[PDB]
Amino acid sequence: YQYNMNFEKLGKCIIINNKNFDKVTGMGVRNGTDKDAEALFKCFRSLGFDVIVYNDCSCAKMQDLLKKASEEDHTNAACFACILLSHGEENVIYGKDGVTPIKDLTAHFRGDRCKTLLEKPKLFFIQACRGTELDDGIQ
Amino acid sequence: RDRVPTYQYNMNFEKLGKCIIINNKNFDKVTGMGVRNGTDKDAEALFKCFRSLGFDVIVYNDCSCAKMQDLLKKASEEDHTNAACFACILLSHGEENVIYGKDGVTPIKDLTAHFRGDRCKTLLEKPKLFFIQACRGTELDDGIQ
Amino acid sequence: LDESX
Amino acid sequence: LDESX
Amino acid sequence: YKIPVEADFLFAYSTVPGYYSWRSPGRGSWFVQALCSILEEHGKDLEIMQILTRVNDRVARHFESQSDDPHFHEKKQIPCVVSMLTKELYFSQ
Amino acid sequence: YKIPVEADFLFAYSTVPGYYSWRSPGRGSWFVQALCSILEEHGKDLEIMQILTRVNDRVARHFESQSDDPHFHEKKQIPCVVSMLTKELYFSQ
Repeated sequence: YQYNMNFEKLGKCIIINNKNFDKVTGMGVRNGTDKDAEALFKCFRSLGFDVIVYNDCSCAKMQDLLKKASEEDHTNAACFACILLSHGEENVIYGKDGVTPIKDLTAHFRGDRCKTLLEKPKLFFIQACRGTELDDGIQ
Repeated sequence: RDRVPTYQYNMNFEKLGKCIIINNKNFDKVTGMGVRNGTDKDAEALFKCFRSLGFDVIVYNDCSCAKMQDLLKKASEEDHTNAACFACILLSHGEENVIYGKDGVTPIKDLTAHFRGDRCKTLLEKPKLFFIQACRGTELDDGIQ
Repeated sequence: LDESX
Repeated sequence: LDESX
Repeated sequence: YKIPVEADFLFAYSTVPGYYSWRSPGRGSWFVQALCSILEEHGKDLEIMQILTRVNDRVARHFESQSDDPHFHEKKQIPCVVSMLTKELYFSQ
Repeated sequence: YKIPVEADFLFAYSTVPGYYSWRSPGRGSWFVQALCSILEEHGKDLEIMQILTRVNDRVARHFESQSDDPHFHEKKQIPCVVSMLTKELYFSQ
């Protein structure tokens, strides 16, 4: 009933921290995101993840980053974790040069595309907008 | 595991709650959808199952889109003050973000919106559950290993 | 044979 | 002042 | 003092976004079968997320679609749970 | 023989579909703030669904946007957890 955590490594943790964006995208500087990144870095480190933080990535960079990670050998990892901090919209997330589908970033980890992570948990934490609706709260 | 205090929904109410079951088996020819054989088996199983849990179960059959909308809107207007939670189960055809009525299709979001905090204040701070048995697109999972 | 929803 | 993402 | 209007909602979908959901004409949908199965066995003593995780595992492992058509032969299914709950949920006590 | 290709994935979004996600320039986004405080105190002893549930509660209760624009004044937020996991997950032992 519990995932087996008896491996040498807990796993790799990729943190993508996008703060500054290309003028064309029209998105402003995500202030405070560095405080989040550092906080996330210490936490996941404590859990036991081998964390690495990439800054202001382009869509190709984010794409290549996740693709490579999926092609690495995770035979000794209990799991994998990825954290995306950035601007975003319904189903997509911003790279410093535009938008890219969140589906494309995670598909690289489907069981039929990363045998070493089969039956092992794949975690994705996303801090980004998903639309423009507001919640007014109640009572 | 361990049952920690202020981390659990308060279940101490006169009753557990209402359980709406929409069992859609037959559809109008114009939707192109076929009969969903085996759905009565699920509805029966679900009903016996949730009654056993403590819910007051109600089963509706072959509903039109307007019926499903109205039916759910009316449930959200009833008084839930003495209920611990609410539950709804939808059995039908579907496509991404949509569920079929015998009529045609309606957005899942519009069905569940009737129970937002601001629109159904007697269920506020109480868990609102929706189990959906319907297709969400046409992709096939081939598997691995 | 299994059918799809 | 809170900003949105 | 306020609460989000979208809070305390839990959606248990029989399948992930964009995919098919399988139903047996003689036994019923895989998801419903599994759900009832586990609820009968643990509904009175397991947290709602533990229950659905086990339902996730059962549909994923125990089922495999059978059809005369090669296109829809030996396919799999995985449920999808979406939670906005703010507390642990137990159906008893 | 098989296992679904979409199985064992877990998505923890900072907000529900179609909504805004808040971030404080001086303290960081609400989601990450809450996620780190919960993890820092219960990361090694709670199942991941329990953890993300408490994060949902903290974000929903402890926060309320503050802006000059009356249209963005006192707004709330609720995270969204999508789980395809098939087992309980603990980060230890």
